[PDB]
Amino acid sequence: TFGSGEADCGLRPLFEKKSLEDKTERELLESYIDGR
Amino acid sequence: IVEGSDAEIGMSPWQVMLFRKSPQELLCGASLISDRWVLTAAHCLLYPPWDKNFTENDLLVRIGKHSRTRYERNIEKISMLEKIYIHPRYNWRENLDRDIALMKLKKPVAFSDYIHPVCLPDRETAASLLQAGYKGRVTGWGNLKETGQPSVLQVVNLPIVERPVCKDSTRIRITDNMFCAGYKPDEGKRGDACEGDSGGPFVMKSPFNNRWYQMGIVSWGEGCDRDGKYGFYTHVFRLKKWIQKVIDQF
Amino acid sequence: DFEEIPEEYLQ
Ligand SMILES: NC(=[NH2+])c1ccc2[nH]c(-c3ccccc3O)nc2c1
Ligand SMILES: [Ca+2]
Ligand code: NA
Ligand SMILES: [Zn+2]
Repeated sequence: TFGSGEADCGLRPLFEKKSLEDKTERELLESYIDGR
Repeated sequence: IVEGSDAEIGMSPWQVMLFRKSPQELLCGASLISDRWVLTAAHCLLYPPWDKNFTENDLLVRIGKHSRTRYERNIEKISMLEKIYIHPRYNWRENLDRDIALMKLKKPVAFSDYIHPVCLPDRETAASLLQAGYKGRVTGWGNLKETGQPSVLQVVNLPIVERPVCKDSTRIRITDNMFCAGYKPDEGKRGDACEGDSGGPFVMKSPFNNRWYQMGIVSWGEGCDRDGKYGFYTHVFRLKKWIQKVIDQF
Repeated sequence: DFEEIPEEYLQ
């Protein structure tokens, strides 16, 4: 149940699910001092 | 959102719009956390100082939107509420401490490429991502300036600020149930949520499992994007036990 | 400035 949510939560059909990035998420991942 | 950009289609599929039936107007932002539960800020529903006390029957929840004023036929869903739960210790008298509320939808919503729930963080995710300097994203159809409104959903990414700085920017008492975000005067970046954005989500993207988690709820701020000030958000994880309780009890 | 929505959602 919560903890995460509906099991399938946080993944967007038009982005993550298709392996596509929105134009500013990289800004976020970079502030975590390299998210890969 | 001040100094934000237009969102892309399907960027924030959990973004919800609290709309009032009469007059028909945008009340607040909210987020889809399950197919039957929406999370928002309690001051959007109850704030006695200004005589605000909405009930199920005065609100509509619109999900899957992009455009602020148009009924996006075949794309958005409108749900009615079954129940509204305000946190029993929501402090409207002093600093909007525990500004959180849950709303149960009359019927479940079906997901689509435009409607999908956001995840709520667990102790480990809270710990590793809620660090000053990390950026989060806020979305809403709120004002564009302090003193106009946008045609579509706006987005802005703000860093979390160290708690000392947050306390040193206001006279208001900050509790451990709030965090603040925004840029310092000496950064050369602007941005903030603004009126009309209350209730919406502050989310972060986990670099471990690629999911978006909602760390905060837009709660308050003094003006919009003023230099020296920050925006405050309700700390979702600290209130998560209350969330779990009403969802597995109701 | 909000466009009307289907009567059925007011009730
Ligand atoms: N600057 C900000 N970070 C901010 C965020 C949400 C707000 N919500 C409001 C607000 C103002 C009047 C009535 C309701 C509100 O939620 N001001 C706000 C300011
Ligand atoms: Ca991984
Ligand atoms: Na500021
Ligand atoms: Zn899905």
